[PDB]
Parts: sequence; structure tokens; C-alpha cells
Amino acid sequence: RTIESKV
Amino acid sequence: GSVEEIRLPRAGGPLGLSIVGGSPGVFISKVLPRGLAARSGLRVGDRILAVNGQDVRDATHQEAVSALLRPELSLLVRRD
Repeated sequence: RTIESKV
Repeated sequence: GSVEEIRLPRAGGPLGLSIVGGSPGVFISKVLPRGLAARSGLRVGDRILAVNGQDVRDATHQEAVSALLRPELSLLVRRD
């Protein structure tokens, strides 16, 4: 559902 | 609402941010206090509207991830 992408 | 053009100097290192959302919108969820994003004006809650001219307003989360990382980088954001 939800993604948090650390870049 | 306000729109600002942010510029992060690509240094082959962590841009210093995290994003959430997509297909509505890609919002910055975390900004490292010592990261590039914090040193260049990015803030939590900002909506990424464009990455080096590519319109990511309605981009998928992974569409935005590739734009952000795929090879100075310009981010246009909306901010209230």
C-alpha cells in the first residue's frame, strides 16, 4: 500500500 | 500555495530525503538534518512537481524514484 523511499 | 525551484548538487551521495505517495502526488516525508535536501531548501510536506523538467505530478511512486535517482538536479515543489 504505502512506500517510503529513502534516497 | 507557493511553488519553489530547489537545486541539489548531484554528488553521488544520499540526496537526503524520503518520499511517499504517487499513483495522488509525491510528498517529501523525511529530510535529513545533515543531508543535501536540508542544505538546499527541501522541507517535509513539499510535493515534488518536477524532476529536471520531467513532470512527476501524477507519477507513480517508482516512477518518481527512478526520476529522482536515474542519472545539479532541479526539483520544483509546491508548498503551503
